[PDB]
Amino acid sequence: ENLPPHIIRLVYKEVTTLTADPPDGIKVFPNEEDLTDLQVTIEGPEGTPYAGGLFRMKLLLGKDFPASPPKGYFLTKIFHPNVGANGEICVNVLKRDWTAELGIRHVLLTIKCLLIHPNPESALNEEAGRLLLENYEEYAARARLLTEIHG
Amino acid sequence: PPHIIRLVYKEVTTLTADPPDGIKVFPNEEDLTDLQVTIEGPEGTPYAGGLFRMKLLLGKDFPASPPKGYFLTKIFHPNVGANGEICVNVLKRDWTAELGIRHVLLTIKCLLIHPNPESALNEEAGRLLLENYEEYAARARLLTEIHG
Ligand code: NA
Ligand code: NA
Ligand code: NA
Repeated sequence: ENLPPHIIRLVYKEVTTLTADPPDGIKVFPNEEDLTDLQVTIEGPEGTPYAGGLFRMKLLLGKDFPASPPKGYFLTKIFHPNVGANGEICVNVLKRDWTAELGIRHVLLTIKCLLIHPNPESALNEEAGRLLLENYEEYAARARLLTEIHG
Repeated sequence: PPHIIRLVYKEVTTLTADPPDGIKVFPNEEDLTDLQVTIEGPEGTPYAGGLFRMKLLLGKDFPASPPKGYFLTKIFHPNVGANGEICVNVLKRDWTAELGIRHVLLTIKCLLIHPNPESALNEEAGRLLLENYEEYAARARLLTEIHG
């Protein structure tokens, strides 16, 4: 696991809370064997090109969590300015205004909100970023089509 | 406007009974076309700890178009104009007439986390976010201290 013992206890508390009282459109599926590898699903919000899809993702809690944010991957394929070719979520997404008081609930809200409002100024998917900024309806069409297949 | 009154009533009932996290609605039966709301500034943003009062103005062409939104709490945010008006182009993105007040409110809450400076109504906040993020955040946090 490689987390300080009181951090493991805080993570256990938080994930157990998120299983019992999940945020809207988010589900967490903890594995008690390893709480640092967290499977999550986020519903694509209505009013976005991801509407109707279920987006599987993984959070990896590194040894410095929560001084540092976790790493996040989309396991569901997605056409999103801030999601790289291997599914990695752009590190500035979670680093911006990150403090050690933040946890998994914050990460998950930040990622869900990123589906509504990408940040194309820092696009890892340069094609998706350019389309969003320059021809929004074409970005949306491409993201919708991939959601139809993969979500 | 009759249709507006009918539509707002059903959704407002659900939003009062089962509000989204961080969001509260305060309907006034006298006029359901003008809807007062609060949104908690999310943690992990320059708005953290603030309570943001806002209102929606539902026009006669709702839900073909999104409602107009205003922040009533003063805010330093790329997508919020001098008079508190919330950028219409942002609320229009992927808008269709099956959408309602819940989507609008989630869209605005999530805009506090991820501004869209490419369409900044507040040119200074948009430029600072892109070119001097720490100054943007400092300015927004200081205003949240006073107004939130
Ligand atoms: Na939007
Ligand atoms: Na942010
Ligand atoms: Na953005």
